Amino acid sequence: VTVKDVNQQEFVRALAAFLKKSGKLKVPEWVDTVKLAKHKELAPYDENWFYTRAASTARHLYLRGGAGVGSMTKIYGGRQRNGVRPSHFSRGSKSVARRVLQALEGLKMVEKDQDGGRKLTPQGQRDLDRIAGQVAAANKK
Amino acid sequence: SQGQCTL
Amino acid sequence: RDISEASVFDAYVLPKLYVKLHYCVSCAIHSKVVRNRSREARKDRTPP
Amino acid sequence: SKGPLQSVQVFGRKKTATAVAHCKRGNGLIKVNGRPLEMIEPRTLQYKLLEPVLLLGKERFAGVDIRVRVKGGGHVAQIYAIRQSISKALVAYYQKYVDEASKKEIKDILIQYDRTLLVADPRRCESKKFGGPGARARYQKSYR
Amino acid sequence: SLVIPEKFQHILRVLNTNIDGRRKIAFAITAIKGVGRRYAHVVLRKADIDLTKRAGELTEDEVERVITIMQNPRQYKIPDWFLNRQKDVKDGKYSQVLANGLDNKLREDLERLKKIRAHRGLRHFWGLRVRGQHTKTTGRRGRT
RNA sequence: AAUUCCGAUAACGAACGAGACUCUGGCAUGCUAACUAGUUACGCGACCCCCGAGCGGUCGGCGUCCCCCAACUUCUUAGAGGGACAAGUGGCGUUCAGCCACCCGAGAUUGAGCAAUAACAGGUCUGUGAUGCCCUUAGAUGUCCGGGGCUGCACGCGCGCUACACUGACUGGCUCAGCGUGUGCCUACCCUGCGCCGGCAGGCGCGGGUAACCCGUUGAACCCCAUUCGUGAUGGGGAUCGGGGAUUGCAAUUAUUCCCCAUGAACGAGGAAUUCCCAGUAAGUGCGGGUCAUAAGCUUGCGUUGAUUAAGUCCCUGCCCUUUGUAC
Repeated sequence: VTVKDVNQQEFVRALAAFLKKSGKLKVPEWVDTVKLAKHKELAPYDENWFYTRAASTARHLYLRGGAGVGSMTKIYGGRQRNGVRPSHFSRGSKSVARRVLQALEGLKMVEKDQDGGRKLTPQGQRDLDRIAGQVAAANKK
Repeated sequence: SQGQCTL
Repeated sequence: RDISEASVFDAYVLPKLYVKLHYCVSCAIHSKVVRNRSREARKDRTPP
Repeated sequence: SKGPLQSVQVFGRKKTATAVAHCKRGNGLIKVNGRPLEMIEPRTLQYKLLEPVLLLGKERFAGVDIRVRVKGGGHVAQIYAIRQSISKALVAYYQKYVDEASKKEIKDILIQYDRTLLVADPRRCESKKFGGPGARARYQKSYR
Repeated sequence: SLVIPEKFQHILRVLNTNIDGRRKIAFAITAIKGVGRRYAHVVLRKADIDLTKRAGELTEDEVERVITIMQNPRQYKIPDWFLNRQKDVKDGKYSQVLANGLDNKLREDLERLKKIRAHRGLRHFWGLRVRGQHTKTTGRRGRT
């Protein structure tokens, strides 16, 4: 089975739990004192947002390769409400997930592409497929 | 007198 | 019909109001009766 | 039996929602971008997506396979583009390779249920015209 | 989720101001003029206090540590840019002012602007706009 | 919709204007041929289960313009042609024009440009080295520089944005877009990618694009899923104010704008009284281009979500036609 035939929400939650269990993803110094997005009015509600977002990011990188900082910021954009003024669109943040892609580099699941960006390594693809099979097995039973 | 219904 | 429903009579009463009407010509127009006619129009009669 | 190159490709549009179905003989897998037909993002409209499956025979969709690729559209538009894609992919395959008597009966059933499974809706976006925020509307104006 | 937790207080009178205990800890300490919503979140994260419990269930020791974080947040090596006032004009110390401290500092700045007779201070004394507003249709509520 | 058409008829031939014509979207498994695009396969690799399993399943990872290492255009668009003309059945109709139901049909009223003579004391002399006349002309109303305001502020008026909440808002995840501009004679000023630094606007090094080749498969927003708040002017509504920093240029105070912490007023759907809207319509909601050293709450358009109301009249306000009083 591939990652397509499993629930996307449960696959992300399972991968985030797996990263928490391993505990080897690189954690920046600014743990729970920064906002995930520019548009937000508050800090992230729940902890382990670093693991959950890294889980989703690895999934987006699986579907589409050769993605860099500019590609990621387009993806995770958020609905920026500016109160009295009409609301507009804001791209995702930059530095925090640079620690995520350095974390993935530390865990040896991303590799620099020939022209730019980061591409999935065999180690990362194998891990994503087995956890997908475990998710499917858990859903069935 | 606006043609609402259809002496 | 609203009066008929409350009416005691076995559908035997239908009063009619008949009133003679007289308008001079200055306000015949205002009433909208006797709207102005065409040049061949004038030579007409009752209307229908 | 093992007949090569027995594949037919169909296309459907619903407000620039181009859905292409590559139908051939197979085990009966229906995938969209390699993602299962049931495992689609609009789970609320999943019943609409599976309507050809529930209407026509599951044996027919097990003998044949469909692959859907979408480049354009929206969310309701894309679901209907895919839904009409598999319906006319089955119709095209049932036209070319199997008895046409069954092709007439499945087409009659599809028309009886809903004609939109086969027809592309002509209605498109209507260009805005100056003087008002919408295409038909007018910018509210007062004399004084 | 205890039914009737012991030592439950409907209100708390810390920092001379009441905090609505029936609301959560991350959102009841916000009645302090120096503590808002985002700042309340980050200090609770530093104090590793669960957000499910309300303000009426925290123990006295937990409340005291929260107050200490309020008074001297820069001691815990929190980011400097997160502070209320940074790089004070009168002193080089970086610190956050809470409740009456924020009002006292603001009035000290306002009387300072009146003494210097600057453009911002003059319009503050006159009760007018500063940030490029259009008093042609701005200020139509609070001024007769 | 239409002196369009049909008929009694002193009108017949016509002509102007509707119409007709032109612009964009609706289609064949039709044609031409498009590596500046895709599809199916081909020989690979990465994997997933598993015996070495299977014509297994995904790849926007490789190439099928120095190549035999294959073709084609269904989907991406650019040239030409019919198809929709009230054509076919039924009903109404002076059996005529015309109106409606219906089957086959991509669609049974798809939206827009031009649009007869003429009337405006309609507005523009601040659109041109188009201009009549008058006006200050060397203490110019020119040209040159600098600063200030064009925004000021007690009050009323137009279009508009934000919301007054629970169908809600917050946090995290998931899935889709096209019109279209993008390095300039004088004119310096373009779109941006990749990688690093920074909490954020932002900064640094390395490149592609004069363009279906790069942004960009334009991973946009309510929308689909999970948690929290639960009728409390309550994390929502965020007006006004302080501090810190980069942004653009010479310059931001009389804050271009943006990023973080802050104070956090009204706003329980609002009396009269009006406006716009009939199908991809209204409306939500965004995003392009016009503006630009930097920019939108304006404007034109492009989208995604996207329903009921009616197929009627002149009751209120106005236009058209005739009969037409009228020293006009």
